Parts: sequence; C-alpha cells; structure tokens
Amino acid sequence: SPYSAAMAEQRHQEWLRFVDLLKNAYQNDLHLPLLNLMLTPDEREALGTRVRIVEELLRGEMSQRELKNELGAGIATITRGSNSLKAAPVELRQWLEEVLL
Amino acid sequence: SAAMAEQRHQEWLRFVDLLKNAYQNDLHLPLLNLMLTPDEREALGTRVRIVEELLRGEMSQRELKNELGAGIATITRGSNSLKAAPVELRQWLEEVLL
Repeated sequence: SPYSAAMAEQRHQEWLRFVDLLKNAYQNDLHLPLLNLMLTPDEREALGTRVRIVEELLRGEMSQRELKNELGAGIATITRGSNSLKAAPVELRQWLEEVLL
Repeated sequence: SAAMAEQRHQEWLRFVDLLKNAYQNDLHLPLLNLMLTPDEREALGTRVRIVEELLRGEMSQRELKNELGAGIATITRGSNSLKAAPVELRQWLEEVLL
C-alpha cells in the first residue's frame, strides 16, 4: 500500500528510544559523551548554529543578508526555520523567547 | 583560531543546555522537532540500533546492511565512535541497550 502506518509507528518508537536514552544520559551526566557518539562534529556544529538561527528569527531584528553572512542561513534555511517555528506549539515558542532572548 | 574554536564550543554547549532544560520542562519533544529534520531524527533512531547491534556483536557487516540499511561507512563511524567513547558510556550503553 502507498502509506504504511505500521512503519511510521515503528520509526516513531525508534525515535522515542533515542529520546529516552538521551533523557537518561542527562540524568546520569553521560549526555556529553552520548551526544559525541550519536552526532558527527559537523552535526553538532549545525545544532549550535540552529540555536542562533531560532534565536534571531524570534528576535526578528537581523536582516536576510546578516543571517546569511553570520550564520550561513540562506533563504532556504530561513524559510525552513520559519515554517518550523510556525508549526511549533505556542508553549515552546514562549519558552524559547524567555530562554533565548 | 582558539578563539573561534572556543566560540563554536560554547554554541554547542548552549544547545546541550537548552535541551537539558527542555527535558526538565517536558518540552524536549517539540524542541527536537524544531531543531532536527525528519530525516535527522530517523537517522538517530537508526543509530541507536546500530550501536545496540555493534555492542551485541552478533550481526555481521552484511546483516547490518540487510537489517538496518547501514553501509560500511556508517558501521565504521559507529565502531570508531564506540572506540573513542569513555568506558563509562560504553558500559552504560551495554546495560541499557542490551
């Protein structure tokens, strides 16, 4: 069939298993070495940069040019980061505005 | 540049701190949806199984490719990362994943 809900739930349960693994690593102070095992150095740098992208999209002061030349974020990335922010639950957006700004 | 190096490090730690706080506030699921693409999340769920089967040591390289779609470079990245990990992590992962 064209869409498999069974495989979607199996993928979801594999993802939850990672989420739970990392939850427990934070509890036991093994989060930093776990993250180094599970993410490449480039993936880690990308995540650090994405935090600044979300912060700037939320602040809404940086120009497209400044976003591109300070964070490598082109019109594709900005759009994707915007759609993600639009899709996020308000409780997350509010919490992020508090914490990040 | 040790300055830039230290800048990139603080940016990474800020993410680690942000996610730690999201877990404390039960916002981790939506935070991770915002910060990772669907393909990145799938890759992470598959990487947990790769790590589990590497540690179990039962599946051959061929079987890892067959079952998990993990090719030689991916398996080698997993093996290299287990060798680079602190022993306490390896020992914990054996407890929790097996």
